[PDB]
Amino acid sequence: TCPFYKKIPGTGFTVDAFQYGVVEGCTAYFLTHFHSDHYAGLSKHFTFPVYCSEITGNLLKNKLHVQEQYIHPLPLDTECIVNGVKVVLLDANHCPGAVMILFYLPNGTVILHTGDFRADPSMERSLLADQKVHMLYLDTTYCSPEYTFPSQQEVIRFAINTAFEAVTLNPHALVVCGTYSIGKEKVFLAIADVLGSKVGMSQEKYKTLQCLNIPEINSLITTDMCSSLVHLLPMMQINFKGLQSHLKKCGGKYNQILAFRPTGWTHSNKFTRIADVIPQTKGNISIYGIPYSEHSSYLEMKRFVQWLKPQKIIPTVNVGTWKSRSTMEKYFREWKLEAGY
Ligand code: NI
Repeated sequence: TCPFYKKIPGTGFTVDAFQYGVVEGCTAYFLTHFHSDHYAGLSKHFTFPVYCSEITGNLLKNKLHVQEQYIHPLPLDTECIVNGVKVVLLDANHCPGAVMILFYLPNGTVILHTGDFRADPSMERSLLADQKVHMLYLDTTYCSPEYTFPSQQEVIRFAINTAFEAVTLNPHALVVCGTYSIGKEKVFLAIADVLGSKVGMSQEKYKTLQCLNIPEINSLITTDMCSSLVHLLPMMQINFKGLQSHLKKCGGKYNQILAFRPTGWTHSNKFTRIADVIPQTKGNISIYGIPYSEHSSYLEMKRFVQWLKPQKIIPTVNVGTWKSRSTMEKYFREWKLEAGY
């Protein structure tokens, strides 16, 4: 049975609600982005209308084989009518194709569902600027002050400089980057660009990347591992054993691996600056964990909400425990009292 925080009152609509069977009353199923916790339940046998971005629609069709007749892609930043209700899709600054959804209810209520997002001041000048929001369904993944991390730009700067240094010292080193889903493509694309290489990967991952409308992508990725000095591997293989095993397969072309694990937040963030990050090393293998996040830090979240000034907040993440729920509600009240809404 579908939880309340995935239902949109006054509509026949649900959000990211595909694992509950046929939802009683639902005339349209929205999908914010192509991550498995959110699409869980979709397959080629799904026969209800799915509304989403163009990029999400490319992945539904090519990776999950959803039939075309049930995929309804919408443009961003454009007022659209769905089953007689005005909606707008906005860029969520999450993974490729990720959106937030603005719903304009027949009774006059305006609701924003953020999906998964990394709040940014640029959002303060989208179509959000133009009217009031009554209810906010909020990605609260990192809703606690201990959650700090750097900008995406600082993290990429660290990775490019690290990789360029190592390979210039040793032209026989291989760089490997971990992946398990879409998102965080900048990590491997920025490193390959500084090294003048394409990124090599499996046929399944190449397929996924070809659905994402990235400009000039055919110039940047390949399935020919032998031609590439940046390789992508599943995140589970980014350990000393998995990497040793990969180095064996490269036929003596390389004698060193430098690997990156883009994580979300990790507690080494409470002490260390990005500049000071060091790898784990065993022999000719080094592994860097880098805090590249596609969710709001606590401060970015706070700033967005204090700017929007919603009448009610409904968290969508960390809702399973009473202590989490109580923690989040305390911060929401602080934010409201500090800003005066
Ligand atoms: Ni996500």
